[PDB]
Amino acid sequence: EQACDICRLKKLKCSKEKPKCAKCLKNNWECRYSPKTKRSPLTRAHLTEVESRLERLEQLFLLIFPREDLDMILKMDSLQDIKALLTGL
Amino acid sequence: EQACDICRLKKLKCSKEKPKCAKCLKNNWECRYSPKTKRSPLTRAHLTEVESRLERLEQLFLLIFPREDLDMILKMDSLQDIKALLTGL
DNA sequence: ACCGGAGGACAGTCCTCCGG
DNA sequence: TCCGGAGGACTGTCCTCCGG
Ligand SMILES: [Zn+2]
Ligand SMILES: [Zn+2]
Ligand SMILES: [Zn+2]
Ligand SMILES: [Zn+2]
Repeated sequence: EQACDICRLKKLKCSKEKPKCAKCLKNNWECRYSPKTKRSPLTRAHLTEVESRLERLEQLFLLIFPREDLDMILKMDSLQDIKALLTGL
Repeated sequence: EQACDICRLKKLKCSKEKPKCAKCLKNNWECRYSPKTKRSPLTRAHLTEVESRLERLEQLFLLIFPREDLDMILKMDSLQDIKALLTGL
């Protein structure tokens, strides 16, 4: 089943043979089969672990700071910004 | 297709007839077909939105509580109590 | 009666690779 | 060449209701 890295990236049929394969072989490229990427399980128990801890950190957050701040953090991607937020106390 | 509240809790086969079904007519029972109860979507995109929020709060709380059992706190249910606690900031 | 879990239709993923 | 998105095997859900 697994297509080689390059065929994946390019989205063309892979011959998939061993070691290399038609277009990496032909075209002159180093053909690889990368490991599947580890992702979190998409189960319902796990979505619920995570929604319900996020909820409880939100509940605790609100005893400490205003709701308007909740909404800012819940969007920040930068670690300086998450820290500065906290520094304006 | 939908089974009745009761056949649902008792786990027996439901006749499904409306308004009152098999048993619920028999045992002269309060027969409800309660509406289809919502869950949040199990999709990858939504698992991931929620995991990004949780990470950001998780990070914000590493700085509020650099010292431990945040989990102790996360389990409490009382608002006064939690706030009595935190005022040991 | 009661309820753990089998059974199965279905929701939605997460791959490959076709074709504009 | 290139990538949107179709195709479709599959993972895991989430019902019902069997039979112990
Ligand atoms: Zn290939
Ligand atoms: Zn290759
Ligand atoms: Zn019924
Ligand atoms: Zn009924």
